[PDB]
Amino acid sequence: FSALWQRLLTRGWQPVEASVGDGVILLSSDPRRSDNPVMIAELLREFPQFDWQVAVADLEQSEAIGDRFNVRRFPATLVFTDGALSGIHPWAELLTLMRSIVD
Repeated sequence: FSALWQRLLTRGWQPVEASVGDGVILLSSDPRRSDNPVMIAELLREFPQFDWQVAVADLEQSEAIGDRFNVRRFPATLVFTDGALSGIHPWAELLTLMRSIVD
């Protein structure tokens, strides 16, 4: 997770504790079970409409930021357009889910 965390920050994505505009939040679970970034990166790319911002939560703050949004499965991603994807999904599935949230 240490390597993953640094890779997410090296992307410029901002960290958020249990504390907006057009942005998405990535919640992580212990890597010993990490591919969510690239896919999300791809998703946003396929949706040029918003100037999506991205924020990430470490292991603890992902626990907290999850119940609040009733997220029981990880990796998960919260979509805010101006103020939720959860679990593992093949590229195809993910897109339809994000396509539903947007429209």
